[PDB]
Amino acid sequence: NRILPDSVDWREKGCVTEVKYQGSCGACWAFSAVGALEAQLKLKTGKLVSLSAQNLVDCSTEKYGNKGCNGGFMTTAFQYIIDNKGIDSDASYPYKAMDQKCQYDSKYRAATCSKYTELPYGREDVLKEAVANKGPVSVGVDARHPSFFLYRSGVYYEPSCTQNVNHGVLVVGYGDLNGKEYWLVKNSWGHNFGEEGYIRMARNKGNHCGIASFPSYPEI
Ligand SMILES: COc1ccc(NCCNC(=O)[C@H](CC2CCCCC2)Nc2nc3ccccc3o2)cc1
Repeated sequence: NRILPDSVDWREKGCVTEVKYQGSCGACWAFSAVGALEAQLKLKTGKLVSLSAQNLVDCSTEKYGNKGCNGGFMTTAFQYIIDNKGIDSDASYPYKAMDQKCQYDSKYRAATCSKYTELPYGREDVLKEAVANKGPVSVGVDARHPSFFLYRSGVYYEPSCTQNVNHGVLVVGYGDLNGKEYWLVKNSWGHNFGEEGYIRMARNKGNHCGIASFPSYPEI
C-alpha cells in the first residue's frame, strides 16, 4: 500500500457541496461528475460552488452517449465540459429532474475542465491515492440491493453486491470505523438517505459493490 493519510474527508476541507436530491430522474452520473469538479474548483479558486447537474442532463447528450434521466457517464460528462469550455452554476441552471432543452450560457459559467483521468479497474490502492492526492473521485457502485436503500449507519457491506455498477456517486474520503475500512460516499438521493446523504462503503473488501471499478476525476 502507498504512503498516504490513514483517513481523508474532503468535507473537512470545504470541498464538498450540499447533498443533492435527484428525484425520479436517473441523473446520478451528472451529480457524480459535478461533485468531482466542484472539489477541483474549490481547490483552484478557493470558492465552493454547486455546479449544474441539469446542464449535463440537458447538454451532454447523444454526442456523449448519455441519455439524461435515463443514464450517462461521468467521464463523457467531463469531456462535454471540456468541449463546451464550461459548465454553468447550479443556481443559474437549476435541477428540475427532467430532460430539457440545452440552455447552457457562458454568462453563467462557474467552472471549466481541461482533462479527466480514469483510474485503473478495481484498484483500491490507486483510488486511495487519488482521493488523498487529487480530491473526490467519481465512481459507480452496485446500488441495486434492497440493503443499499435502507442503509443508515456503520460500514455498508452487502454479501450480494457485485461489480456490476449501476449508480454514479462520489468518493469524498476514506477511513476506518471500528476496524472496518470504508470509502466515504456522497450519494444524490437527498439528506434523507443514509448518514445525511452519505454512505460508508466497505473498503479493501474485494472492490465491494464495484466501487473502484470505474473511478475518474476531472481537472479544472
Ligand atoms: C437513483 O440512481 C439511479 C440508479 C440507477 C439508474 N438507472 C438508470 C440510469 N443509469 C445510469 O446512470 C448509469 C450509471 C453509470 C454511472 C456509474 C458508472 C457506470 C454506470 N449510466 C448509464 N446507463 C446508460 C445506459 C445507456 C447509455 C449510457 C448510460 O449511462 C438511475 C438512477
